[PDB]
Amino acid sequence: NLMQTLKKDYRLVEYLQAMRNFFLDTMYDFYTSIFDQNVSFLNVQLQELDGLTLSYKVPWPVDIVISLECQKIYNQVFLLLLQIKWAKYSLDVLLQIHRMFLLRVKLMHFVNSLHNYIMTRILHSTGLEFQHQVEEAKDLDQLIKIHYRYLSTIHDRCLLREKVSFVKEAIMKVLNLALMFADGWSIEKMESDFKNCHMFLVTILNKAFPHLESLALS
Amino acid sequence: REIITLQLGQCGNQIGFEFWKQLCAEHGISPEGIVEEFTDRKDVFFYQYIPRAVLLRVIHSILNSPYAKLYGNNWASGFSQGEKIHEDIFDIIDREADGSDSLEGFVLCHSIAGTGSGLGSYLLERLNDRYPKKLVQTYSVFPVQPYNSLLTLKRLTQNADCVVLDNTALNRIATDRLHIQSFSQINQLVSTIMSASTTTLRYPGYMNNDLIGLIASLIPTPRLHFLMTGYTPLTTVLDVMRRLLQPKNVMVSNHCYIAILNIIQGEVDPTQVHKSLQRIRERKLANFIPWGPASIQVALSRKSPYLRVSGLMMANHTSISSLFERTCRQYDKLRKREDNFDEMDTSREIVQQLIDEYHAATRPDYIS
Amino acid sequence: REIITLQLGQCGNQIGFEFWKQLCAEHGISPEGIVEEFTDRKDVFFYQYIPRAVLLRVIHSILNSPYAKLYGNNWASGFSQGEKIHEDIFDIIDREADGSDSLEGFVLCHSIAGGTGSGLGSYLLERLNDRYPKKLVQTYSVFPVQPYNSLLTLKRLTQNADCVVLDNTALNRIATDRLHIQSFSQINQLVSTIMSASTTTLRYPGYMNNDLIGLIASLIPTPRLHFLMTGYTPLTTVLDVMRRLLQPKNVMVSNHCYIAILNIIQGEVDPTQVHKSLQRIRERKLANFIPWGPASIQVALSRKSPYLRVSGLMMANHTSISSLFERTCRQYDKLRKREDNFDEMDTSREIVQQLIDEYHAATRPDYIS
Repeated sequence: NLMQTLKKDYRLVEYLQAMRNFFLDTMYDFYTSIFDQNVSFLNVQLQELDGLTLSYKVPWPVDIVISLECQKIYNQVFLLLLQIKWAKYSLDVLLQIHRMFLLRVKLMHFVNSLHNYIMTRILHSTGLEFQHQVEEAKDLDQLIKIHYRYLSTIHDRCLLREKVSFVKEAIMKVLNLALMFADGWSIEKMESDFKNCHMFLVTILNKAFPHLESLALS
Repeated sequence: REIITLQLGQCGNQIGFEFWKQLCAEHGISPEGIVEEFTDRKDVFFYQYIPRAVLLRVIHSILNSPYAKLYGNNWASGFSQGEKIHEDIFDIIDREADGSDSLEGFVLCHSIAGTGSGLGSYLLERLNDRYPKKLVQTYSVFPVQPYNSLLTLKRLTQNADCVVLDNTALNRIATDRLHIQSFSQINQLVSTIMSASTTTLRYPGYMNNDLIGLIASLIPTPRLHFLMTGYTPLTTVLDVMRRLLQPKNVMVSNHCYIAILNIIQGEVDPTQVHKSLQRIRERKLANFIPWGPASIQVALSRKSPYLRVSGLMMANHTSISSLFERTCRQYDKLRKREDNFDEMDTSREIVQQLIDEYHAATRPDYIS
Repeated sequence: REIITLQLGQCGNQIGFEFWKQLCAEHGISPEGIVEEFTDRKDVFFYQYIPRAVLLRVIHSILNSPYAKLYGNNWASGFSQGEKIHEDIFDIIDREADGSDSLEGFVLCHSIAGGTGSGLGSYLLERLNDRYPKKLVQTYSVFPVQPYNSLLTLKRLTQNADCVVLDNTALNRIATDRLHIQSFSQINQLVSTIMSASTTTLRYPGYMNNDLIGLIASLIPTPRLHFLMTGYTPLTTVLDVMRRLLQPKNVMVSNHCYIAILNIIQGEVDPTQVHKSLQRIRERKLANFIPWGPASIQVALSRKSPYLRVSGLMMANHTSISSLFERTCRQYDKLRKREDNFDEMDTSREIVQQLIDEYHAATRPDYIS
């Protein structure tokens, strides 16, 4: 009965669908303005290096589901996602002289492949399964568990919890190559670094826990 | 961020109108430009509803259609007439460009086979002049004709930011899978090619929310900015892509690819796409450049509910060089066969450069 | 607080009748000036029913109409006549002032190009400031030997009339594109629409804007910047009407930025989403403003005449209106070098030089001093 009167009438499920939608279109125009700061400037933009804490307002009938420590995890994945959209768009908006272009495809590929992995293979696989699960909610408690078994797993597949200084930092430091090379528009000293860190990336990730092989091809 | 269309000559006005027919058929917009009751962000391709169309004899034919609520043969001949109405047409562009909030691109439908090829040559040099931050993509159509063609190439080689559509290969599909032998029928596929090309932009998803997001993944360098398409469905994700690499379907009449982008519009599951790429690599149905590590991309979308698994393929294949060499040979044919006649040699020099780059683009030493 | 209206010249007497037949139609007033059966405050323009008008060949054309019971060409020639009928007309004006309870303003309809207007309209503005010093004198003047009549008149309107220009060039243009007329008898139809909706908030009881001062004071900050412009869109939400106002394709005109905007809405739109519309407008940044002083964009609502759907009128204070002056004064200098004292026309050119200077200096970050 409770789940029945909770689909509408304090529609907790409807609110949940919007949550994972207003981040993870609309949010494309929002970030592009940030590329070219102030704390009030953003609000009118939204209503239209690692910060931008985002929150939301939830009514009491759904407060018990989307807890306070639940907002931060949803915020955690949003921060990291933008840095990927950043590097992906920074190397995209533009269009031994031509030798730079060979450093573009050798790089614009790699960040693009990673982005194809986090969003499609993870942020859409578990998402497609989660919706098929909540529509069979039959309990006050288990709806928390099926939900809590969606963040604590999406925070693991997207490597952000542990093994950060062992694996995650590698993707982080090579992301700085997407910033340095973007501004300049020394060249030989980039591939010596790039061919090293990229090989450092594969020769470290080679330990593969098993789902990492979906990107290990490149 | 919107994209404005321009239809030139009988051909361009023909292909655009039918494309606007099906696009209005897919969307929930009645022919009278009035919304039908019966999820889609349509501000990019529609203004609140009137399309952002710039049409340029066939005008009577367009008006005679019930869609009236929706708004010589020399190349040098077209070039002269364009300067005559320079400010005449550019006011229509400027009233809409500045009339558009944030313009994003410039799509062009024109045939380089008479006057539209000359006028189209005029727009490119002119559009690069005024607007330096605006994308220019051209959906040119290919087949005294060698002359008009080769000039438009010279203009298209350095002006346009980015799709070949040859009639001969399209003529082949006309008989094979349709059994027709007609102009009014071949374009039915062209509209399908056009509409499905921009499906990710009219139906928002997670990836590819801007046209610059799609193209620049393919184009490695501004010189190699020529693409060819594929559309087999006329079934899992693996069945589609394998049907796409067959040369019977490619709309083009050693060699290797540069990059592949695929569009999936069905209800396929995102669980099986990453494995399909593997079987494509293991079985190795295609080769890439030996220098740069090339990748294949594929995007999921949503078919128009107001309208079954279909798909489109965009390719950057170095075999496109052969198409140029034919008309090129045809030019050398009529040059020694028959007031300055000097610009024609300048066009012949630059198009020679691009071809000579294709043949070197597929070598293990593309550097230098 | 009533407003006595005066009409001079052929153009002025013609637009007024079309302004009168429009106003009495919005109310339940028969052409015989009698109420018909069929809340609307009607005291501002009518006396207890007679309109507070003073009309000054064309009069015969008005008395032949079924509305009978409703009541040379040189600048020097027009003025000379004025001083000769000085005493005759003021007793007509004075008796109407004492008759009113608390007279507030003076609406005047005249054309600078019109000879009679360039001679008799100019004379009144000096006498009106002399006799009654505490009364605003606002005019619905309309721009068109022709440059002479225009510039000589502008010398008076910049110091006498404390407050709207209607350019016939843009009006004749609008007639062709969206009305397809090709006469005077057709273009006047749209002229009446502007004046009618201009005084909408006064004829219906509202919260603010209950006097002519209630509209003008927010527009004119300084005694020099006293020129306005109008815009009529309908020829549906609140956000729909505003996006058509700011387009120069409908404003009757031929860096540059505004001073203050007044929006008048005559429909029954939901007044909750008007604050949503303004936010998107500031986001799009469709109009440029002044950085020196505090200004805002305003909007007001009213009710359409029930006895007669959303309309819209905007009041604009733009510095681009200075260009129209330059065009005129340019032709004036052109005729000065090609052709009793010839000195009054000399000082008039100098004083209008200050006006065009004030606007061109207004679009700078240092307009003050």
